[PDB]
Amino acid sequence: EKNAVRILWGRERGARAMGAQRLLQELVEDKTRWMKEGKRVELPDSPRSTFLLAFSPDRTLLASTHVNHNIYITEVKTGKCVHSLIGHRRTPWCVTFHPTISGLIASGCLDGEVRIWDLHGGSESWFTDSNNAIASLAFHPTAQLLLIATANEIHFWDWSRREPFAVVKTASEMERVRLVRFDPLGHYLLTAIVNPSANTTYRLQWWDFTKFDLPEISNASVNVLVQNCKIYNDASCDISADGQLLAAFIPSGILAVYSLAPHNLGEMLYTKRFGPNAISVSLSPMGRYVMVGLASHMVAQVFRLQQAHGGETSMRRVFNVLYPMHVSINSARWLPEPGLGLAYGTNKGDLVICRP
Amino acid sequence: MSYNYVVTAQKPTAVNGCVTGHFTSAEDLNLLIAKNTRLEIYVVTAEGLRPVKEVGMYGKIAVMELFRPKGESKDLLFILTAKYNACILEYKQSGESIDIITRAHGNVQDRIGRPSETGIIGIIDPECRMIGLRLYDGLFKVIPLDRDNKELKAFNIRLEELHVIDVKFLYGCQAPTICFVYQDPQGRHVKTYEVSLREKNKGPWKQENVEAEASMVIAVPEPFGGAIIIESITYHNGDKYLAIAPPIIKQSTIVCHNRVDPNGSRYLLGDMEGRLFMLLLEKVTLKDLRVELLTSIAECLTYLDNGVVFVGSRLGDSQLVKLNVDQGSYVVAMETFTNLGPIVDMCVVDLERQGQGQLVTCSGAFKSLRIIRNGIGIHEHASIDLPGIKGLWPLRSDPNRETDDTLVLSFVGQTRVLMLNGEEVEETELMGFVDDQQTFFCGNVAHQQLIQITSASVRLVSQEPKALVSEWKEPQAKNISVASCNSSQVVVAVGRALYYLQIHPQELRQISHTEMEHEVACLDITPLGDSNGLSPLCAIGLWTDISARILKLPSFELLHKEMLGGEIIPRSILMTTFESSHYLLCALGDGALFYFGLNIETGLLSDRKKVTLGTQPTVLRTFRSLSTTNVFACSDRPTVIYSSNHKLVFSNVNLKEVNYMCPLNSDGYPDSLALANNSTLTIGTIDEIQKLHIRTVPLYESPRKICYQEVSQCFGVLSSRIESSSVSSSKLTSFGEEVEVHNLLIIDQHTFEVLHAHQFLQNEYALSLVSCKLGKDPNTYFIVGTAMVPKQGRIVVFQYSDGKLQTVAEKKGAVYSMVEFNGKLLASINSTVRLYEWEKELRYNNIMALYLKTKGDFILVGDLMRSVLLLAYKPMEGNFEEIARDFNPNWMSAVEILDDDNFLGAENAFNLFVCQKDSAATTDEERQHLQEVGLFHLGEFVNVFCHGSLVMPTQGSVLFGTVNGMIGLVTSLSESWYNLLLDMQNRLNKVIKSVGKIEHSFWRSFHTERKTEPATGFIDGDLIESFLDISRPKMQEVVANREATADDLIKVVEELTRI
Repeated sequence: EKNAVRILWGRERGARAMGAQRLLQELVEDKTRWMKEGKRVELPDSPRSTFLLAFSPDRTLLASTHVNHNIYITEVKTGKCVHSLIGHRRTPWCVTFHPTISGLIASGCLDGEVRIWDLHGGSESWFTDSNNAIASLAFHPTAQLLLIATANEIHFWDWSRREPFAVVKTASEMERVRLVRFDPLGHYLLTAIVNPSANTTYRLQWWDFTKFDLPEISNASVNVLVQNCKIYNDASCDISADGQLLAAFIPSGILAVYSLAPHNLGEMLYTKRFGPNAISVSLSPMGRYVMVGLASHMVAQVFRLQQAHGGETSMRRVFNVLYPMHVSINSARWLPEPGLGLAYGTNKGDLVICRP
Repeated sequence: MSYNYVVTAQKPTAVNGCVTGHFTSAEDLNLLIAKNTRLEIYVVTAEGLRPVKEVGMYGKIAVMELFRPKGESKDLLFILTAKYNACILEYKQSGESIDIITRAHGNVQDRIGRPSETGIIGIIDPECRMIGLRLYDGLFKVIPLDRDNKELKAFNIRLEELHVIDVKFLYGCQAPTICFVYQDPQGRHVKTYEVSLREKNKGPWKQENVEAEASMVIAVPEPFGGAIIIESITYHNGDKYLAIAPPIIKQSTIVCHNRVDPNGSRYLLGDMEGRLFMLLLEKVTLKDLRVELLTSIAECLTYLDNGVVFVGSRLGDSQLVKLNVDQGSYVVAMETFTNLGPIVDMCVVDLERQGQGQLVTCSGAFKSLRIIRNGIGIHEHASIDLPGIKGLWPLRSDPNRETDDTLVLSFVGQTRVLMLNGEEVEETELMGFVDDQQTFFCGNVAHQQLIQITSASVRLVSQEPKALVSEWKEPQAKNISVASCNSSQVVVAVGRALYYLQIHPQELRQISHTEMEHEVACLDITPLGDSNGLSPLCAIGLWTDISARILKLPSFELLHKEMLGGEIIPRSILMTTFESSHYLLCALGDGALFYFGLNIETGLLSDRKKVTLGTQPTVLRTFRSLSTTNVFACSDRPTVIYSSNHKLVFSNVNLKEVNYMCPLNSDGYPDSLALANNSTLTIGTIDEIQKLHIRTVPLYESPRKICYQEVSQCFGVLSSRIESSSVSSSKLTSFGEEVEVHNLLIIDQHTFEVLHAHQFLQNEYALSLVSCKLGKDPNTYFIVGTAMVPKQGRIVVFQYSDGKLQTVAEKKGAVYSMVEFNGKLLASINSTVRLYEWEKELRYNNIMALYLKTKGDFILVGDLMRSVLLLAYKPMEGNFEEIARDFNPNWMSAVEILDDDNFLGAENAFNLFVCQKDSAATTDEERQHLQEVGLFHLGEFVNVFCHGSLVMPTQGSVLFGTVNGMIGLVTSLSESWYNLLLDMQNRLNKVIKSVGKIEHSFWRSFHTERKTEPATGFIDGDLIESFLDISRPKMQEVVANREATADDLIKVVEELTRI
């Protein structure tokens, strides 16, 4: 029965026929696709733009970067701006929360400065040797580590020490390291590197960091999963909470879903065609619905996976999410728990949390 | 200003794990039941199951398996708390005091893991070289079992099979070998790996394909080698292949499995339909497989020994079946536990229209009503169909050798003496009294003599001579109205005059004679202290003035008196000592009971309180159930006057009507007590005053709700089966669909026999039932909601009649829930609230509901979508208004309202939170947010909330049933008492931290996987109730640093245990 009751009757009756909780959250996502608001939040200052939302793993707070060279921290429930991280002389480019240690957040700016912040008190800062622009950041969930990529150099630094330990560089200077990210399990590492020559093409290499071996990313033909992918920021690709799903742009922007399970790793499950305005993607916690922010009302869209064959009809359009006002979506992401809603940032300098 | 108090009355009883081992000792096999939050340690014997230590550990058990490490004398136990608080437990066996010493502890929780779909399981290497826990998908956490690593420093190993159904370790291999079936999207497969410690591989056989409906794994032991995957039971070991496809198995699925013998020639498989299968194997390489058919539903089977199989049921009453080798079936039940499991709902009913209430539950499912009360129950032994008796008192017709062998029954004008030569009840009169005269006392005093105090004359008959020795009568030819004689003195009252007689050797001698202002109503002389039969004081009552006075027995001189209102004469008065302070009981003829303290030296007028009782006259009597004697009240509402620390309780009794009572100590009835009524004779023992008694009545169906009927005196229960009477006539489909057959069983409240069954349509899930008085019609209804899943919905107004159910009206989609508000039904479902009313018919915001509850007030609490919603009904507007909606969404399970401010609540993560309108600003811009003024983690799946209480400084109460069968109470209280007690709330941490070295605040935290916040104002009642269990030498140093008295707080807290 497609009811909350019978599934729950089996649950409350102590019959541990698991998978029901999965199905129940499948239903509420289906249920929440029908319900309809735009709630704003005040800010201590008036930044021109809002960039790079990043949700907490404990959902206690929410960091965000703004052009005012400050980072605002807001609580999701109250919607009240509590903390405003200040200290970057330049606008930060990458902000990532810490899965294990609560309140320890890092942020790196275009001037080559990284700043590890703590809400309770204290902070650390390190300087790149040639103050180059920072590309992407990726915290290590289990191991005490944060990887730093600036142009083509991967910096292996432990914040318990002042200076990075290991230095690994690509085959060429122009072979830039654009994006780095661990998976929600910390077993595999995805490295985005520009292809040798806008039509700037990038490739994804799939390094196993289980043994913490330094990835020899100079080779462009080892552990490659995607030959060509369009990447502009760190939010253009993301991994589902379960870790068995992945979304990434491909050129003719075509969003395609690739199974991360080893049995059919790299196999293309679901696909749809999108215009150039597609920027960032985000997967629902149970790997069924995808949120995508769009550039210029219809600013966002949600889809649902029905059958995996690689064709266009893999998903079906569900509905649209609007904002109570050109406006182009910079960042968006599904809230950690399914069905709560979504938060996003605005190029005009707005942070709005939408709920049904 | 609003601070709660959570306490549990009945602990959970659903079974979750039955792993067997040698935890208690190497030479004593145990069974290790694991309830939701407490593990019961039993020892299995020939008789059955015997609890040895019922340790309630502060955690929710999820993974639990006994293993034997190398160099360990006894097998350890690995409890994995549902919050990943992994601990290697070890039973500490020292002496009378037994605790659970933690060998190693540590939160193995993973900040990035996601629990696997098919639950959480853990396995141990056969050679104890490794511990393997399957917490997250594709994350096989491995804990080495070296003598080091007391902090349980675990590490993660990736698995290729992301989705794993069941995993075990194959026997008979050098390296750690693992066998498991996964669900890659090509049927179902099996794989093998060699787990490497240092490296952190390949197995004996490669990956093959098996049936897509095979999920369970049975790894055979060393002599055979290999694994059995479970209408297809295969076997796999290297290249050898076997498979069978029996037709019987195709009917349903199999859920239980475990090895039977070390040889591997027999196995157990449990079906979902209560069928006990029996797997066989023929003997190296085997030849072929075979299946056999030989019970209630089983959740985890555990073959104990010699054909004893424990059928652990999370769906119903867990059984203890026997498998006999010799209808020709081999499934016979020996034991059936009273485990209330899926408590789907309940309601509070006062069947006898007395102060106490009752609970009727709907336990079990598929293949349901049980009665929950709070009074002390009595198990009847012998029944005699005798007429009304004017009194009851045991008689010792034998010499001073303890016990008794004779019973004295007093009629209206006759006295029938009964002899009990064991279990027989024969009326035999002794030649020492008069059988044609009413006797007020037929007991024994001393000198082997039985005092026969009758209305005509007091008689004293020796037990040995079996004849009257002396007879004392008033020298006025007047009938004796009130008499009293305990062990050595007689205080009888005739008219307005009273005479005192001494129980001398074979002679009666008058000692005092005095007259009172009014006629004496009752006389009671009993030692309340250091007195061996000779009562110093003597109580006397008045009818014209209705007053109670205390006088010295030897001289009949009044000492003090207390005035009383009204004109009802006191039915009975008694004074006795049951605690450090003696108490005096005064009972009126209408049933009013006055309890006041008494002093053995002076007898000053202490504090007096009015305690309600039955409408019939009450005769006070003491009972010996435990070491501390209690008093019992016989009236239309019988009650037992027990105590907890220093105050007298008034717990009810399990009987219809009581006219007289008398203790019994005969050889055939050691702890029985005589009971009298209009025409009845029952016996009972009673041990406590807090046990809950359960009466069962199976229905073999799946119920949804229940409501009581006050004018027809019969319950109603929904039925939904899968395959007097009535059939629906709804005049307003593939072969294989989802259709259920529904009924409505009307259970009589007297005979517990169903009287009707209203069969409904096919493919229509009706799961609602409400009893109310809709509109101005005096007729009382059985309103039942019917839902099909949804473009239609109808409601049958089951207007009950003499023998036939009727319908008044029928009235777009499936309605969700509604109970009567005041006299109407205006439901809130399908994203549209209603304004309905009762022509005998039942004749917009996007408001849809899942659970709904309200007190008699206009205040209403509901839920739109995963949020506690508070709604107010404005009579001027006649609709619903959203007052304050709780944010921070939680997956709610049951909702209740404590008072106008505090809103109790629960959610599926086993947590309780209370909302309250704390003062705020901005007129109405943040008041719509209900700031959580409390956070508490209970550990149970609260299912139904209901008001009422099982007893007659909070104002209100609440009960909640769980999915595991736990009942409890929640109160509220101001900040003044809370804040003062807040400082000493954590005082108990020092004397004891936890059972598995767990932080106190960690249980005070909000254990949801996202948040963690210490309890805010939720005062526990479980920990404080354990304050009285702390030993006296240990109780001294706690709360020791205004008078700072040792027992000052105990009195302040002993009032909490009476809630």
